[PDB]
Amino acid sequence: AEVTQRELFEFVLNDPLLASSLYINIALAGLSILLFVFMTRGLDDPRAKLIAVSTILVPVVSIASYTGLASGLTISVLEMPAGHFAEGSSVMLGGEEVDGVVTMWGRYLTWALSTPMILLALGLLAGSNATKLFTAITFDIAMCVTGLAAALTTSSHLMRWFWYAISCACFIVVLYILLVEWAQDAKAAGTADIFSTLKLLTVVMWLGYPIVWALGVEGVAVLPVGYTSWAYSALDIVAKYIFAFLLLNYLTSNEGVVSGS
Amino acid sequence: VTQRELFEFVLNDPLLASSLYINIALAGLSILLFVFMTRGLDDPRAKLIAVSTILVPVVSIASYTGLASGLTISVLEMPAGHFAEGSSVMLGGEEVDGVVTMWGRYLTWALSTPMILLALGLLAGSNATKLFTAITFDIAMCVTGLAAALTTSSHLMRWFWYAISCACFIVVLYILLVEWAQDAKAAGTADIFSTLKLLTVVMWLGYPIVWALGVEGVAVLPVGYTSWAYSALDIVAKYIFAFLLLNYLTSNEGVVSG
Amino acid sequence: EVTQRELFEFVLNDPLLASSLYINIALAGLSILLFVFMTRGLDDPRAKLIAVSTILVPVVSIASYTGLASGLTISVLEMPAGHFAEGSSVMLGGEEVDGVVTMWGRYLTWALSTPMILLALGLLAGSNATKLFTAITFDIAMCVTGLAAALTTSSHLMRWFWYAISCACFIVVLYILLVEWAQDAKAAGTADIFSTLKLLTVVMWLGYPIVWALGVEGVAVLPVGYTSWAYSALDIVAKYIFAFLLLNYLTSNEGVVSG
Ligand SMILES: CCCCCCCCCO[C@@H]1O[C@H](CO)[C@@H](O)[C@H](O)[C@H]1O
Ligand SMILES: CCCCCCCCCO[C@@H]1O[C@H](CO)[C@@H](O)[C@H](O)[C@H]1O
Ligand SMILES: *C/C=C(C)/C=C/C=C(C)/C=C/C1=C(C)CCCC1(C)C
Ligand SMILES: *C\C=C(C)/C=C/C=C(C)/C=C/C1=C(C)CCCC1(C)C
Ligand SMILES: *C\C=C(C)/C=C/C=C(C)/C=C/C1=C(C)CCCC1(C)C
Ligand SMILES: [Br-]
Ligand SMILES: [Br-]
Ligand SMILES: [Br-]
Ligand SMILES: [Br-]
Ligand SMILES: [Br-]
Ligand SMILES: [Br-]
Repeated sequence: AEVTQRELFEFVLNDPLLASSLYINIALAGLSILLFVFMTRGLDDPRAKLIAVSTILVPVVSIASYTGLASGLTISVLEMPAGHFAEGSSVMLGGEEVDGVVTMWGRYLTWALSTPMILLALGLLAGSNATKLFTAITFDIAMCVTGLAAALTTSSHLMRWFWYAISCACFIVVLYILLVEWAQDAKAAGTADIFSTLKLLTVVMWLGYPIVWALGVEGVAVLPVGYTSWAYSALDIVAKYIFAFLLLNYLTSNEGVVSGS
Repeated sequence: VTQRELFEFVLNDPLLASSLYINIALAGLSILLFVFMTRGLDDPRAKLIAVSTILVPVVSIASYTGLASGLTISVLEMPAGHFAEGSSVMLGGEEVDGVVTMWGRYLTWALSTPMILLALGLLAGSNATKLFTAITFDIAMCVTGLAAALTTSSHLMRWFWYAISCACFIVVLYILLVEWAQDAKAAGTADIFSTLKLLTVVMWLGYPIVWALGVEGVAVLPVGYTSWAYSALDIVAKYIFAFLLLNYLTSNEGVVSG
Repeated sequence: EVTQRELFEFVLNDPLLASSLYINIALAGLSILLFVFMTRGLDDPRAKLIAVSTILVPVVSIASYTGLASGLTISVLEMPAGHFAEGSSVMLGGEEVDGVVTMWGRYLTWALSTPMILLALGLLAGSNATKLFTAITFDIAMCVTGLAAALTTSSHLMRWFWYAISCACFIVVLYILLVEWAQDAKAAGTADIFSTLKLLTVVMWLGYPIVWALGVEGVAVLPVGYTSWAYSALDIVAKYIFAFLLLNYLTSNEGVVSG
C-alpha cells in the first residue's frame, strides 16, 4: 500500500469540499444522537423503546462511519478499469502524483449497518410481521454489500456495472415492501398517516443514492470526487438525521399507538 | 498481483472460467425460478422459509461474481512442508510464487448456509435453541475454514484450523440429520428429511473432503480441479437441493403453516 | 511487506507474547471440554440455549487466539505524531521495521464472544428483547470502534476520538448489565448470582478500556509484551472462569431458569 492512511487523511483536510462534506456530518450526527436520546427520555413501553433505540443507532453508526472516512481508515486509492469514464485520473497524494481515484468505500460498509436499523424502525411502526421484516432487511444488506463490491471492483468495467445491477434488483425488493406491504400493514396498526409520510420520504431519498452513484465518480463521472461526496452527505442529512427526527417526533408523542407488545 | 490480472487469469482458463461463470448463470436462473415457484405462497411462516431459501442463489450469484472479478481471489505462498509448496503461476505475465486462492468461497458458504439452515430448521419444527446452535457453529465452521485457507505461516496451523472447523461441522450435521429429522415427525414433515437424507450427507461431507484433497489440503487436485470440485458441490447445494426444498414447501404449505 | 510467517516467528522466540497467546489457546480448549461436561445434564431448551451461548465464548477464543498465534490477525502499524509509541521499531526477518506489532485480532475476539456472554446474561436475567437488543448492538459498536481506534494511524487525536465513541457505547452496555438486568433478574429468580458476577463484571469489563489507555495503544506505560498479557489475563477471567461461575449456577439451578 504505497499511499498511507495519514496521506489520505491529509488529502481530505486541505480539500475544502471534501473535508466539509465529511466533518459537517460527524458534527450533525453527534448533535442528532444527543437530541434523539433527549427526545425519547419519556418512553416506557418496550416496543416503543425498541423503535427508539434502533432509530438512535442510525446517527450512531453514522458518526462512526464518517470518522472512518475522515481518518482515512475507510478510504482507498483505486485505478479504474479501461473505459471507465474516470479511468486515467490522478490525485496528487502526499507530494507525488498517484494514479487513480480516492475511493470512499467506507460509505457502503456502514450503510449495510445503519439502513437495516432504519428499516427495523419503519417495519415496527407499520406493525410488520417477522417475515417481511426479515425480507426487507436481508435484501437491504445485500444491496449495500454488492454496492461496496462494485466500488471496490477495478478489474473490469462491465463487472462494476453487473454488481450495480444486482444491487438495484435487491433495492426494488425493499421498495416493494415499503410501498406495497407495509403501506397496508400500517392501516391495521393505526400508523397509516405517519407511515405514508415516512414511506414517501424514504422512497424519494433512497432513490437518490443509486442516482448519485451512476452520476458521480464511481459511475459515469460527471461529478468529481469532492462533489459526489457532498451529494452523498446531503442525502444523508435528510435520509438519516431529519428523517430520524421526524419518526421520533411521532413516536415520542404517540407511544400508546405502537406500544402493543 | 493485480485484481485485473486475477480476473484475466480466471477468464482465459476454460476450467476456472467455467467453474465460476456457470455458477453465476445458474444462480441467476435459480433466483427467477425460485421466485416464480413460490409466487403462490400465502402463509407467513412458509414465506419465511421460501425467502430464506431464495437468498441462497442471491448470495451465490454475488459471491461468485466476487470471485470471477478477482475481488475475492488472492495469491498465497504455502508454508514449508505443504504439498503445494514451491508452486508458482504466471499472473502479470510473470512467474509469481504461490497459488491462486479463491478465499471468496468461504464467504459464499458463511452467508448462504445460515439461510438453508434456517429454512430446514423451520421446516423441521425446530425450537430456537437448536436453530441457534446450528447456525452459530455453521458460521464458526465456515470462518475457521477461511482462516485455514489464509494461513501461510505454518503447515500444521492450517490443519489445526481444519480440525477446529471439522468439529463445528459434526455439531451442525448432527442436529441437521439427527435432531431435526426427529423434530420433523411432530411437525408432520419427517418425509422430506428422509428422502433427501443421503443427498444431504454426501454433499455436506463433500466439502471437507474436497478441502483435504484439493490445493488447500494435500493437493492431489490442482487449483482448477479444486475449483470445479467445490463448484459441482455448490451447484448441488445452492440450486438443485434448494429447488427440492422449495418443491416440497409449495406442496406442503398448509402443514408447514400449522 | 512483512509476511505472516515472520509475525508467527516473531511471537515465538518472544516468551511473553508466546505465553500470553498460547496459554489462552490451551485454557480455551479445556474450557470447551469442561463446559460440555458440566452441562450434559441439561434438558430445558432455555437452560440449554444459555449453556451453548456460553460455550461459544471459549470456542470464539480458541479460534481467535489461533488467528493471532498464526500471524493471520497481526499487522505492523506506524503510530501518528504525539503518540507515545510513535518512533517504535521491531526486528522482523532480516531487517529493522518501523511500527508496532498490532494485535488487532483481539477486537474480533471481543466483537464475536461478548455478544454471546451478553445473550447468556440477558436470558439468565429474564431480559425482554429490547434491552437484549440494545446491550448487544452497542457492545458490537464498542468492539468495532475500539478496533477502528487501534487501526487508526493517520491522527493521534482521532484514535482518542474513536476511543471516546467506543467508551460511550461501553456505558450503555454497563448500564444495562449492572442496572436494568439486575432488576429484571429479581423477576427471573436469578438475582443473587447476577449480583456477584455483576461485581466481577464491573472490575473486569472496566479492565479493558483502562488497559487500552495504559498499553501500547494508549500512552504506552505498558510495552507490547505487557499489554498482551494484560488483555490475556483479563480474557482468562472473563472467557473461562466467569463462564465457569455462570455455568456452575445454571447447571445447579435448571429449575429456576427453565421455561
Ligand atoms: C436549536 C435548539 C435545539 C432545540 C431542540 C428542541 C427539540 C425538543 C423536542 O422536545 C421533546 O418533544 C417530545 C414530543 O414529540 C416530548 O415528549 C419530550 O418531552 C420533549 O422534550
Ligand atoms: C454475467 C456477468 C459477467 C460479466 C463478465 C464480463 C466479461 C468481460 C470481459 O471483457 C474483456 O476483459 C479483458 C481483460 O481480460 C479486456 O482486455 C477486454 O478489453 C474486455 O473486453
Ligand atoms: C444512511 C444511508 C442511506 C439511507 C443509504 C441508502 C443507500 C441506497 C438506497 C443505495 C443504493 C445503491 C444501489 C441501488 C445500486 C448500487 C449502488 C448503491 C449502493 C449506491
Ligand atoms: C453451500 C452449501 C453447503 C452445504 C456448504 C457446506 C460447507 C461445508 C460443509 C464446509 C466445510 C469445511 C470443513 C468441515 C473443514 C474446513 C474447510 C471447510 C470450510 C471446506
Ligand atoms: C472478552 C471479554 C470481555 C468482557 C471483553 C470486554 C471488552 C471491552 C469492555 C472493551 C472495551 C474498549 C473500549 C470501551 C474503548 C476502546 C477499546 C476497547 C475495545 C478495548
Ligand atoms: Br425496555
Ligand atoms: Br452510515
Ligand atoms: Br408474509
Ligand atoms: Br446453502
Ligand atoms: Br433444546
Ligand atoms: Br465474553
